[PDB]
Amino acid sequence: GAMNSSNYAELFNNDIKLFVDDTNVYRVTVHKTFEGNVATKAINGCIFTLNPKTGHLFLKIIHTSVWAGQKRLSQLAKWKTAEEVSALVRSLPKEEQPKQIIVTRKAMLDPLEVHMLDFPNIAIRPTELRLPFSAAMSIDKLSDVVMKATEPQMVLFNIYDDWLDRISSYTAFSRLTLLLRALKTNEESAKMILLSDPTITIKSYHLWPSFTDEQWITIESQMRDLILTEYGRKYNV
Amino acid sequence: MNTVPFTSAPIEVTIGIDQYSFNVKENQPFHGIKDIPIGHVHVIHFQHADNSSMRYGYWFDCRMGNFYIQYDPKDGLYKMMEERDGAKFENIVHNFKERQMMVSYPKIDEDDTWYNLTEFVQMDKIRKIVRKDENQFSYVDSSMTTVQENELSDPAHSLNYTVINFKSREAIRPGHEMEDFLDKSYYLNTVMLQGIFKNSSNYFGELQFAFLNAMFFGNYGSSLQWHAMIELICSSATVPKHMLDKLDEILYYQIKTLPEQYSDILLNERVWNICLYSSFQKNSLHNTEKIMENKYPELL
Ligand SMILES: CNS(=O)(=O)c1ccc(OC)c(Br)c1
Repeated sequence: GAMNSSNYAELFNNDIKLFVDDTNVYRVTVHKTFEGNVATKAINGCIFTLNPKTGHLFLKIIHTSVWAGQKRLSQLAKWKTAEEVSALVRSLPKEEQPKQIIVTRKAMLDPLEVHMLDFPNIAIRPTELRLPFSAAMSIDKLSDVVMKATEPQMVLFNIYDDWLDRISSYTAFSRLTLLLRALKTNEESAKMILLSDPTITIKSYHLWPSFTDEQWITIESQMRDLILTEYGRKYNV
Repeated sequence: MNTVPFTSAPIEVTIGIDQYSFNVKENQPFHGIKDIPIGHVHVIHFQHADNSSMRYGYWFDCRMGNFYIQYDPKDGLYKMMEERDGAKFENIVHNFKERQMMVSYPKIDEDDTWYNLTEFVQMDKIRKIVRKDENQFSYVDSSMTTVQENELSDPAHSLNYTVINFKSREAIRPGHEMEDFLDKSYYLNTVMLQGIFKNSSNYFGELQFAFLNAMFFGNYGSSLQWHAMIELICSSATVPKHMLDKLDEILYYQIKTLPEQYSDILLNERVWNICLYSSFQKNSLHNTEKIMENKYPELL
């Protein structure tokens, strides 16, 4: 059924699975028209498909051309997302296709179910978890590849960099969620935490800086403080 | 007019004939039902007094044979029989009619209710949904599951309705995933109508039969089949004008005939609200929306 706190550790077992987050598929800037009306301008989007175990991120870039002359774009975006996931599955060898796909929004369930009717043995699931995958576009290198794309394009990343050499996937995912939660609650402060020390750099083949084990503990505490801080600023606590 | 004579009524039973019904007391001198309109299918149905579990009944057409009902003390129910000896049927029927031991099918001359509920129902099709070819009548009860139900146990006793499943490869064209899910006209017109039913009459007949099995037997799978066949039309953007007009008529009479007090169990709130207010055909079922709103507004 649905993924929640009782069965959190199923993400890290050895059944291949993907999270699908569709929040940044359809992105617009709302602006005033000369006539004083309001109009949207779409910008490039991306499907965030992630293996939580391996960290393999299949970042499908949604160029604004895919919306031209289309109506009801928020609805199309769910079905566009479903089309591209079903394409990715179909592109993978069978031993690499997911046994389950977990959607971060219930509105993706039916689109994705209907596009995966050829794959009856792949479970399509919602989750009760509030995951911060919408902040994926706060990761500079991902945001860069999206905004520079001139055409539809898939780029493959590892969102855990080399972390799994040293920590487990449960722990890697927990770090990632905390990073993204912080970038979602206060992007500027989160980026300041991450990049304040020039001597820790991001390797060309990585998304995040090359923090030592001890420095990640610092960072992770500073990230929790940030999320705590903003919680108080928000609610006046 | 035709006659279904009864050998006797040994156990107290509420007897149903189409939309009428009357109580027969245990061993009451009841010898059957007379003046049944030739030209329609009919349904004679039972609910035992001592155990209202299992409503059960027989669909029949008086044109297809001489039928009578004898209680079976071993199987414990009123069983429909066919008497092939025509002469014997006339003598059996003529004594009971002279001794006035029979209830008259009580049709009012202003009343087209049954014609309207069975307009498109044919025995030949009933008998493909209810497989039991050694009889010209068809047995149905409350508990019989449908073929799709069995997909989600005894296949001989199922209701072989036409499977409708909106999240099925049959229903969804490759490359038209969204278009075909949000607008079911493909599934309705090409798949169901042209492909499976051949015409809208055959479609409406199954729908009308599903409603009747739901209403008369509380057969849950029939009610599912009824709602699916409605929802399939209402969720199609492109429906022939004559089909929508007839559908409105079909549904109006079904809602009109429904017991007010059974509405909570035989009427799917989601399907109806969707159909009348959210679907492509929200504005096209004028008679049905009017009766539904004036009779069951609570549901809406
Ligand atoms: C077996 N044939 S029969 O003669 O016993 C027979 C019995 C009862 C009937 O209606 C009550 C009819 Br009609 C035929």
